[PDB]
Amino acid sequence: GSPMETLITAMEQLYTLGALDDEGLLTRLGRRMAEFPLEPMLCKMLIMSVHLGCSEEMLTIVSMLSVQNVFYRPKDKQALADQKKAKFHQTEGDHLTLLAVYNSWKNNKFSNPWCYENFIQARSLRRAQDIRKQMLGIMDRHKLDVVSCGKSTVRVQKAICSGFFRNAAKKDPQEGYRTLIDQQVVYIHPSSALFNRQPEWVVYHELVLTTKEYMREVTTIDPRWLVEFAPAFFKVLDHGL
Amino acid sequence: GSPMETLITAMEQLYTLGALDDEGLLTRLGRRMAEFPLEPMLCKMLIMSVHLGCSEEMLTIVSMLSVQNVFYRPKDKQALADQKKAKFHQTEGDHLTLLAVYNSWKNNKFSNPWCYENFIQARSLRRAQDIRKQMLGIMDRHKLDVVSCGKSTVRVQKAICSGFFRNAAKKDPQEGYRTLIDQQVVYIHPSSALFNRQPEWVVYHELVLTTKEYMREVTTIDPRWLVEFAPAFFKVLDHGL
Ligand SMILES: [Br-]
Ligand SMILES: [Br-]
Ligand SMILES: [Br-]
Ligand SMILES: [Br-]
Ligand SMILES: [Br-]
Ligand SMILES: [Br-]
Repeated sequence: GSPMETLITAMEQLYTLGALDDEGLLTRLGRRMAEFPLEPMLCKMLIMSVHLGCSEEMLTIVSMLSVQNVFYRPKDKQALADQKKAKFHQTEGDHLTLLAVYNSWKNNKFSNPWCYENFIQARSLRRAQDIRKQMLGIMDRHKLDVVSCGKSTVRVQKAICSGFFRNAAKKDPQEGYRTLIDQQVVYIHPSSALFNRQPEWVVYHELVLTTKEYMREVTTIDPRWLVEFAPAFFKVLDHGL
Repeated sequence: GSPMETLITAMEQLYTLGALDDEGLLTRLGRRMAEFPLEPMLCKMLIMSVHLGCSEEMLTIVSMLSVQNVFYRPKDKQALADQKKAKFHQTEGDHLTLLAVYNSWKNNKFSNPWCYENFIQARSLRRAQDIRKQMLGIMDRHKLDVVSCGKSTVRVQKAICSGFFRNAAKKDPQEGYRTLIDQQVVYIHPSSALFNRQPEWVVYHELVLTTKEYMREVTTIDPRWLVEFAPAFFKVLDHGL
């Protein structure tokens, strides 16, 4: 709400992400993050994916998160659109579902008819593709290794967690989820890949208030990853686990 | 042009202003600055005006800088509008001219007819007045002393310099001014109180490119003040004086 306030908040975020050290200087991680034109949590998870051996997947995920409407859901074809979407649904959640969508598009030869059949916006995937190429070019310039996790997608989940631990939520016994940061009651959106399999712990990309305070893009986590990637930030009960 | 880049730049600014120490922690100055909803250079000069004994004037100046069109200049009354404006012109420049305008408005009983006579936008002064009251309320909450410099307006110039040293410019022998920060050729606007008395050294509020790269709101400085208020930032030849 004021230049100084938001600057201080952003500085604190950088420290917790590992971008700044105890003396407030940029770390190697911070320097690398700074080369990308993304918001800091996205930069963090991209760099970490290099260390976690899943930068091939993360480049795609980051690009998919940077575009708007990937799926469309016509009023008269809702069950069909949901059926086609659910085929992409991954058990680990929304980020890996976005990866699945992009990879399928690629494997089906970047086909507009295929996008139409599956209720996917071809224009959004094309923009995602452009962004990915840009991000890959930055990776290559600064010798940041691009590798795939293959079937070991737990490494993708961990990388997301290393960036978005601040957005951790634990399932509430009575209703929805409670955020760890300030105990806000939040919910998994009906469109989420996790809506019918709501796990104990998640991180979310962002919060959006519509019908309820909804989490947008949720990924399943192990609570121990919070301590692994943000050991100063969490207490084995700051915020309890 | 990217979240990380602009954040790093803003952090560097805070350090040079004295808002952050060598370990990147908020100083007493930084903590005080953070209570105001202004851009950091404005916050700096407001806090410093407390130490320099001119916070009465600075509250007014900061409020006047926070509003849009104070003077108006009708096409058919240009010489008259300029004549009425020049009556407010202070030898030290634009910031002290803004102070003179507000104080005269007050001394003439906040009169709309008076504003009309002098080609001043009454609505802009009213908004400036509202902002001043808000800023004064923040000063009072945190026990930041409000005092006047009286006739010793050099203290106002020094306070401006302590905040805006980054925007220092030295007069170029051949044409206009050269900024100290990156040697950009810049000019005093025809509307400035300093246009017909262009001094050796100035600081400016901002740069605006119109007909030329124009400095907007210039105040005369002594180059020694740059060393006084930013001793690590300037060389007695970083940037030469
Ligand atoms: Br690193
Ligand atoms: Br983000
Ligand atoms: Br888009
Ligand atoms: Br102070
Ligand atoms: Br400013
Ligand atoms: Br205004």
